[PDB]
Amino acid sequence: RFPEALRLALMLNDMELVEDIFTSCKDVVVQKQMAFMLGRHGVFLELSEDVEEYEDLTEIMSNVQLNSNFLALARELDIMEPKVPDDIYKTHLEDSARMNLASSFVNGFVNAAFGQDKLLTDDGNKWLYKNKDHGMLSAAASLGMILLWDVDGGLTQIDKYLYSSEDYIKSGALLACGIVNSGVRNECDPALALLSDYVLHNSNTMRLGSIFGLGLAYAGSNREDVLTLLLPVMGDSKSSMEVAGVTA
Amino acid sequence: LRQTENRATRCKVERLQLLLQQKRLRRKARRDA
Repeated sequence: RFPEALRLALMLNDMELVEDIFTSCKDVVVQKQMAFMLGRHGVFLELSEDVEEYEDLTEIMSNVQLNSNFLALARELDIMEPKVPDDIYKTHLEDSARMNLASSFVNGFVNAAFGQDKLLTDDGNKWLYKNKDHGMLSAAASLGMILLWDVDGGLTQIDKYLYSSEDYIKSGALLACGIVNSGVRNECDPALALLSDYVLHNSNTMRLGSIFGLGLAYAGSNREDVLTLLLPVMGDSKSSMEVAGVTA
Repeated sequence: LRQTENRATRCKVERLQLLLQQKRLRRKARRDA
């Protein structure tokens, strides 16, 4: 009973035992099923082009198809309608940085990976104009959430419309990439490479955002590359204690 | 600093688009099989 065998294998915190249980792979169907569980739990499998169904199992675990499947289910009983903060509210029943960012957060929460698109651009321009005090990268990371798991759409949209000046907007791009890649496994490092590139930038807040995005893009991956890239730069005497804490 | 940083950002952006198109190609190739 490989599926629940693997469930208890994960329950017992021993990745070696989990790998041993997964090794059998006597049935293609059950093999793919347990690969699905491993991917969903985010436990990182380890192998290469050395076994049957290696490619499809790798894609299953990496969760490359999660966004497409989610969008397909949404289409089934289509829910791809952006909603105005008030519409999520009902203000009809009866603009500082504070409520501007609050509304942006509400929109990002409600529209999760639905590709707000037109409302996305509208609210993007709104909070870009309302850039003030804390009207910082926050809203860019919000766009990142609206494009959560949307490696294609999220990365494309941020790339074409983001960056430039306003190191806060560049940190917004970094955190948007991190959010898009969050819980998204793939050998490609669209978030890792960028955040490692801009990790060493002097700007304290932008570096903080870059490191936060790097951590949260592959949170739980448990690999060692980013750990080796980050632990040396743990020393934050040249930076702030908040930067030290967020890197931790 | 601003100009060089933005130029490097854009260069990285084209490299990332190259990676993204490579990913699309491989993913669709494996999907169709």
